[PDB]
Amino acid sequence: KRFKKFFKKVKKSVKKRLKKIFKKPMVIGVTIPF
Repeated sequence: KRFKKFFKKVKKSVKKRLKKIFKKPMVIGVTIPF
């Protein structure tokens, strides 16, 4: 089980990707990248 360590790492990287998925008007605390 060596990939197990990678999973915990992906949580950090992917965490940034979700930022694009939570670009809805409902979410709070998000400013347009200008």
